Amino acid sequence: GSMASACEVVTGSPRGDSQSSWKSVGSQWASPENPCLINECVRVKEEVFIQQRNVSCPQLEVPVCPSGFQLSCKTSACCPSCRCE
Repeated sequence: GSMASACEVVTGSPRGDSQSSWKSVGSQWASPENPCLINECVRVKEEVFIQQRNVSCPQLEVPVCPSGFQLSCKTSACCPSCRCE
């Protein structure tokens, strides 16, 4: 068969600074080389591949908080995210 239950993640600079490591399906991470996107290793019946999907983040609209809050735009990944402090 030679069928995988894990994906081989190898991403890095062309110099050979790429880190190849196996992630079991169900693993998600952000694209390091590119802008930010969520690479979701999916197992579809007997097919196992990396699904290139975009990052999940909230709307840029201001969350409902009482006057006297501090709007804090702060996110870990490439997306819009502002919370009320």
